Amino acid sequence: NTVPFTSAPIEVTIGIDQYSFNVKENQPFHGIKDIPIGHVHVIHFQHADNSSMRYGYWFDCRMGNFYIQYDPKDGLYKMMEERDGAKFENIVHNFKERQMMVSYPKIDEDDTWYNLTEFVQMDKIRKIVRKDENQFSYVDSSMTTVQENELSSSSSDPAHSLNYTVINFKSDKSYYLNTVMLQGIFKNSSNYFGELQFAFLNAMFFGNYGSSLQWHAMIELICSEATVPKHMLDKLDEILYYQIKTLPEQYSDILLNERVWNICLYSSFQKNSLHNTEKIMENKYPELLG
Repeated sequence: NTVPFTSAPIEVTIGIDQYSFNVKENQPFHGIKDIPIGHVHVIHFQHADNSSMRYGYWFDCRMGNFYIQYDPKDGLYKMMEERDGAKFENIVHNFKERQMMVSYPKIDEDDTWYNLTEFVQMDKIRKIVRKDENQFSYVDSSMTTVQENELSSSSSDPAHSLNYTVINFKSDKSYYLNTVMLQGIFKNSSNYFGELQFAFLNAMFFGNYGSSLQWHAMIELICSEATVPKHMLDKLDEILYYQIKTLPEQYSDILLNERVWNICLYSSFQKNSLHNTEKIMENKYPELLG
């Protein structure tokens, strides 16, 4: 499929999924062509002025035709759905502006993006990023989570808050909550893997700190188990492998937690349960062992 751009009036680093590039202010650009038919994609933006806040839009080309048009009032590149299909294809399939588009690289033998978004689906994202008026979902670098807001004395609306699954580790009520999740996860853990990956992606690309904590809280949820089903670990280890594989070679004190990782070493000591994960960890990060 194809996600066209109305214009590029402001210099901004325009990216799609893992890949990213930068457009110039007042530079001829009409969109991104030859987008691979996937299940979940994300297109982000990063202004040259502000190199801290990154905003993007999770979407799926299969459930509608989407384009990008700049808004002078908000000063942000907005995604909008084109309901009139006949008008959309006439804009896209026109010959003159298809040369102003950038072609999505043929993934070929590489399977990077799929291994990171294998369990991530839009109907799940819609339940995390609260919005129903649109088929896409706006996620910002500065966005807080529901758990993060209730922790703070201040408060934020659930719409602008990342409604991740709140996980607690203490020590009356709410103690039986964790054991019910673990049992539920042990069969048909799509929501878990999906949320794990999605929380990782927001933390990695957008730099969402709350998403970084959530990712660690979900890793800690399983790594705190001495005995967990093998079918779970074989997939988890693989999932955690490709995630660590995209992390920068230099030790990132903020993005990954040392305290949490040390308890995974204790958990995975029977196979080891996280064989492939530990392998790339010791090759990329020569830090002390647990």
